[PDB]
Amino acid sequence: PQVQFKLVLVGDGGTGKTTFVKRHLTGEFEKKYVATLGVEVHPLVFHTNRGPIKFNVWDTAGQEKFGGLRDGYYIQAQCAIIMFDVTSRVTYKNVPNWHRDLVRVCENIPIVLCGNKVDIKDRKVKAKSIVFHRKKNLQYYDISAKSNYNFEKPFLWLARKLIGDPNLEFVAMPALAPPEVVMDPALAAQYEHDLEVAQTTALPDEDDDL
Amino acid sequence: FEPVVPLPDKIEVKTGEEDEEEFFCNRAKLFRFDVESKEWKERGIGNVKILRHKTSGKIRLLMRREQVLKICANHYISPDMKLTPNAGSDRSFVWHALDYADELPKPEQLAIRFKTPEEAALFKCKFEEAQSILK
Ligand SMILES: Nc1nc2c(ncn2[C@@H]2O[C@H](COP(=O)(O)OP(=O)(O)NP(=O)(O)O)[C@@H](O)[C@H]2O)c(=O)[nH]1
Ligand SMILES: [Mg+2]
Repeated sequence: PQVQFKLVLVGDGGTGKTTFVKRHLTGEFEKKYVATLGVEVHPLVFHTNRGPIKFNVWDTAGQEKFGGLRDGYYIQAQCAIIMFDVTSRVTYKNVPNWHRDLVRVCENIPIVLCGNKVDIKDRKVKAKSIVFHRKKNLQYYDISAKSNYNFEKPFLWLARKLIGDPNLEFVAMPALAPPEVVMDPALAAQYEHDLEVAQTTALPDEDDDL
Repeated sequence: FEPVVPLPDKIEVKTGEEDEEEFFCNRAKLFRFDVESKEWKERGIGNVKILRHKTSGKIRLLMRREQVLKICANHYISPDMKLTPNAGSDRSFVWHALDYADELPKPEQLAIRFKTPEEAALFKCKFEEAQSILK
């Protein structure tokens, strides 16, 4: 047994839902726009002072062509994230539509509203304009899947509501002992080849993140 | 909102490093090579550490992402590893390891970068000092 929660991630296309999920999953930042086809379910595990918790994130597609499948996606949903893009007013304009269709199927589930891409200077949806969370008593967060600004707070807020512990803490992941090294000769060549290609390929541009 | 699952008990929170001493600790950015896409992918930013167990003497490299505090590198340092500069850089290294960051043994080509060449040089120094007293 383990503590699992189904989370449905919804929002207009291009708001960064998948990039947000992959940043948590592997730490990567995908710059390319590879639209999701239907839905992809990704497990995200967080470590708390009450043990590990797993969010089975249903990363749904924002394209309208999948609108007829969303009620099936939202089946057995225990929590949700509604995503919009602070550089695209239309994505915020649609937030009420995502919320309406969610609560028709789910009714009383914890829901977090996220305004993504706050790392971009030319912000179009100002904090003053964001009023829908006050309208539907939702939790809101400015986030950035690129700079990681607040990108963990949605899961922390939802985990507290789902667990019933308002003071649940995300703690350092226990560093278990890694496997021993056999240093076998046969498999070495394959890794040596993979390592030369990696050494030749240049690393990403130096950022001010460091 | 009412809870959905029973309230799991509090656990004794441990980092997993209590029985180890730090030979090195410094902020860095980690990368992992995706041979399918043939591109480096950001793996995590935070403190990379070299840890020696106080009784067994085994030494490992451990790195945590900021904010999430999740593990992005965890592998024992072996004498076969060799820190190799990436593209004539004086601030970054590449090497191969059987990593356990996801708690599954994965062979990975990793790259680590530091803000300054001095930080990178100290890392190489301690990484290779560990390789000389491996137990
Ligand atoms: N600057 C910036 N770009 C971001 C951010 N998050 C995502 N992006 C970019 O936005 C684009 C679309 O992201 P993606 O995750 O595919 O969007 P989506 O919401 O999953 N789209 P869909 O519903 O069609 O699957 C990508 O080029 C990605 O790099 C962010 O926080 N900042
Ligand atoms: Mg997507």
